[PDB]
Amino acid sequence: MDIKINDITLGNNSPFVLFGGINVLESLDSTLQTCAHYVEVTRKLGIPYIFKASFDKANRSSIHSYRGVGLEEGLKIFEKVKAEFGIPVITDVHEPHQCQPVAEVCDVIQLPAALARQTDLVVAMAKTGNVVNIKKPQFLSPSQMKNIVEKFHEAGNGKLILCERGSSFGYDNLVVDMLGFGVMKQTCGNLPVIFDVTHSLQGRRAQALDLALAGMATRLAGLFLEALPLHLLEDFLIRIKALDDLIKSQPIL
Amino acid sequence: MDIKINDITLGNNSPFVLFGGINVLESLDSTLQTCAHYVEVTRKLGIPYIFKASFDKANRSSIHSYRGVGLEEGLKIFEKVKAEFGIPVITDVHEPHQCQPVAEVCDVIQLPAALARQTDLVVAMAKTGNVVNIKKPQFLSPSQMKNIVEKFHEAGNGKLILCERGSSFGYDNLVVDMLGFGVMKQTCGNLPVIFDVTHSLQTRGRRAQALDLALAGMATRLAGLFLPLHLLEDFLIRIKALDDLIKSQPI
Amino acid sequence: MDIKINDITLGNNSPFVLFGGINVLESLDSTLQTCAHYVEVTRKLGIPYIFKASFDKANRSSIHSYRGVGLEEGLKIFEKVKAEFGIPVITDVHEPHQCQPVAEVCDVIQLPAALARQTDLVVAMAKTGNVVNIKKPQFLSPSQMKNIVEKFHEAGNGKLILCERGSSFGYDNLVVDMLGFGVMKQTCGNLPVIFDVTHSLQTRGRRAQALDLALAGMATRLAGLFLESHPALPLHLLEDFLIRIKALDDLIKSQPI
Amino acid sequence: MDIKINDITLGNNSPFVLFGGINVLESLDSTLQTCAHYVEVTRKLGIPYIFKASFDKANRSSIHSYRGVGLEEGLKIFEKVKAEFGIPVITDVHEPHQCQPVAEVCDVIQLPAALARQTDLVVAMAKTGNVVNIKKPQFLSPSQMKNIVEKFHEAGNGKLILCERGSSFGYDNLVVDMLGFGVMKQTCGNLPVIFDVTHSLQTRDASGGRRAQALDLALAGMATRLAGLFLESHLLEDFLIRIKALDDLIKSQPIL
Ligand SMILES: [Cl-]
Ligand SMILES: [Cl-]
Ligand code: NA
Repeated sequence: MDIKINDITLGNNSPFVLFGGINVLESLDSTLQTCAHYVEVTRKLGIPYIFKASFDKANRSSIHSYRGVGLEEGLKIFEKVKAEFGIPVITDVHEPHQCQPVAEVCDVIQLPAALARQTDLVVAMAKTGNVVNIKKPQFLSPSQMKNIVEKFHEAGNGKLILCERGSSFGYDNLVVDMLGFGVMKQTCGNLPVIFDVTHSLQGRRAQALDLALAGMATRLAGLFLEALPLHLLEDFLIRIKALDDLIKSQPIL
Repeated sequence: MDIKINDITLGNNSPFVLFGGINVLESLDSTLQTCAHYVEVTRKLGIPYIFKASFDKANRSSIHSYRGVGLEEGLKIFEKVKAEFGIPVITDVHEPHQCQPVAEVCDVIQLPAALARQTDLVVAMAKTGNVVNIKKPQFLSPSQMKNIVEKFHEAGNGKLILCERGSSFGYDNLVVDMLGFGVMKQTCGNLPVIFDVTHSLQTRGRRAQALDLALAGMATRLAGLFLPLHLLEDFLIRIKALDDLIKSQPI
Repeated sequence: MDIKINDITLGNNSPFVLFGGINVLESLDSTLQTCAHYVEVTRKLGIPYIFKASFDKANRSSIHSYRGVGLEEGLKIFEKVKAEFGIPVITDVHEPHQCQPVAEVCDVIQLPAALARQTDLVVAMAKTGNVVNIKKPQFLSPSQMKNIVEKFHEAGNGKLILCERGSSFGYDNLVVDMLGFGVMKQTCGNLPVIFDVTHSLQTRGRRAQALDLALAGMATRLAGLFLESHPALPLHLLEDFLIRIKALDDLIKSQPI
Repeated sequence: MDIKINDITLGNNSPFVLFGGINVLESLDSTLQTCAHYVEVTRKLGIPYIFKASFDKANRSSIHSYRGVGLEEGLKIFEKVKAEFGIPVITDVHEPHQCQPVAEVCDVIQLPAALARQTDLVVAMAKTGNVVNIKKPQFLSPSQMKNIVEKFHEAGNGKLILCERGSSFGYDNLVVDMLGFGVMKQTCGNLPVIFDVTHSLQTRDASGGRRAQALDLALAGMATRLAGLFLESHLLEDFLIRIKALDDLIKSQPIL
């Protein structure tokens, strides 16, 4: 099943979509600069692009680390990105009360991995009718994603994306199970599946590339990143696009 | 470091405290009845006891499933338990705004494992000044518990309990690492460590298993245990025998 | 570092080599038939090929379970394969005393995963001077592979291939860490690394799975692929499967590191 | 099911048996000296004791690490340990042809974890009729131990001990699943189960150090009611006092 996000088609048999941007929204000028760079590079390569950032980082390394600009300013910055570049945007939500005001600006809203089984948040997100990105917790198997999907469906929303972020592997390490993509496709109605390569990785550039190419080889709707340096983005995306283009060009069976 | 909860001393070198009760609060009468049974059994064995229940089930089977009595009715039930039995109580909280009104009634407030890194909830719980039970997520190593402890300390609360619930082991399965208890004691200032044997097993009759696992964990020297046939009694008799032996040996 | 196996160049930046064949040697006719099919398919696709089979099942669930042809009969079958097709062959060895007579016939000899730390077998394999395929145990991390490599080097043999077969993941399940390939390459002198996709899946239709997993691994830039098929992928699907692996391998190998 | 090893009863309901000694046999005098220390400490505490060592250690971390005095001298040293102290002994075998001559002298023979599914070794060990200690591989679940047991039974030997060593847990680390003991007991006819605490720990890093760890882990395993404790290469006495306290408590109580 494909999902339309403005003029983008997102789907497991469609050209990959890049979801990228910054960690925490901290100012208008810096956000617009970064977004501009992603926009120019993805336009040059013909890669569909959705800008990502958090306005309210709920899990901070220390209490008093800056959470971001907050809801009211964060949504203004997202409106300005949409106005200036004409692209969709994505951001996470942490409380039921945030769902409506965030959904009425942001094209995709995201269920954080830690909150993925919090029924009240699922229902509130569902009721927006927006496109939803579900972050797979690292302790949840791919066959348990169906239960989360089922709850969204019960609440009346089937515009769901599944986002792989790796699985707990002993202490501290994560491993990405390349077979979990297919399990999620088979058990969840072939909803779009995207791969968060960044938060799957605890030099690092050779690693992120190897992992991103391996996951995209399995036929995915998109790639989700934060840890990549901005100027090397083009070389990186050239390689992902080469592989995606090859894979998607071949029939499934 | 010991923590006093009314007349109970909770600590890794003190007689173990049992934290037990029911999953979700459903009614006053059922709750009082269940509590009464725990109270009678723990009193006759001489085991300190804290009653546990949730007022709200945050992860439901269907969007349509009983959520439990809710905050307002849940707190009235807890007030009734405290009045009738004179024991401390423990419950979990899911949102920052709930922390203050819950902490007015409940002796121990509990940080759910899924929410253990949600900074706002941590701060709001810390600011109550109450005793806090931190549920260790199954994807977090024991050496990371110090980072949660550090946050509570910055927010001005050091009355923390660490609660082992098992570690992810492949898909849909847990294992308890018996060495994690000592790692948490060493790296977190010897705060009380308790063992949630029940959640540690939900992925695996089951009575032999819970006993084996509880005895094994309590052999490592812990502050507490978190969970016609008299099954609770027979179980606690054996835990207390081991706990008493282990606590009588020098460190 | 590349390794030459007759006319084949095996290396992490060379076109991938297929190591394939059957699980256990059962009959001479059935072996020649299966091999003939692998040979015809790989030749048409321009994929270098090494024929694989075991002459003995060492590890079966029952003491009476069928174990195969045995050493003496197995080596006569391997000689026949080499004579008829002119290709290299690969087989596993289980005891030190077998290494020399097996190495006299088989181009590549294979250290089973369960025996990978058995020092007497390592030393006897190393002393043959043959190319060795090391099966990475499922309990060994990729950074510990260097310790096995070090032992072969200590015993005077550096013609070593590292073969990924998946990692233990809870009870009775495996996961393939796509990053372990690059860890092996960096820590083991960039020796050829190959992927045994088949054993990596035996704990999990299955054709879609093997393809996804094989593609994902080969995306990381590997010297080869190691698999089984039965009359295990069905033998008839081999061509379509390899067409896809080769398309990806060719794309990946054409990009610079 | 209990197993008699001379005058020792090994069983999940019997006082625990200690299996310990040295890593590799090097010389008669040094072996006797070490064994004499284990013997004096275990006699003083009333703990049954089986001396362990390798004569040809086949899995050492270097190819030139000493494997031991070898089969002929190793067995002579074992005979002397038996004659001098009157205790049973245990050693590991890695090749089929070694099983018979080893079993002439060593009371218990041990199947290395890595070789546990190697059918030819299993059969050759079974055929000795001796007591066998099966080391559980770290990549094998406790419910797969029944398949190893079945093969020994098929080959005509039921005097089997199951030895826990931990399970793979991510890369490098091992974790001991305290529920695996009960699974092995339920599925394998309640054969004796012993715990190799040492192996279970060597992958683990660093007020306590490794001694506090080995003690915590040993006590946790013995709390599940086990036939014995198995150690690898004044502290032994203090350690055994604490294990014995717990073992005595646990074994004094009925199962159910
Ligand atoms: Cl994110
Ligand atoms: Cl193989
Ligand atoms: Na919207």
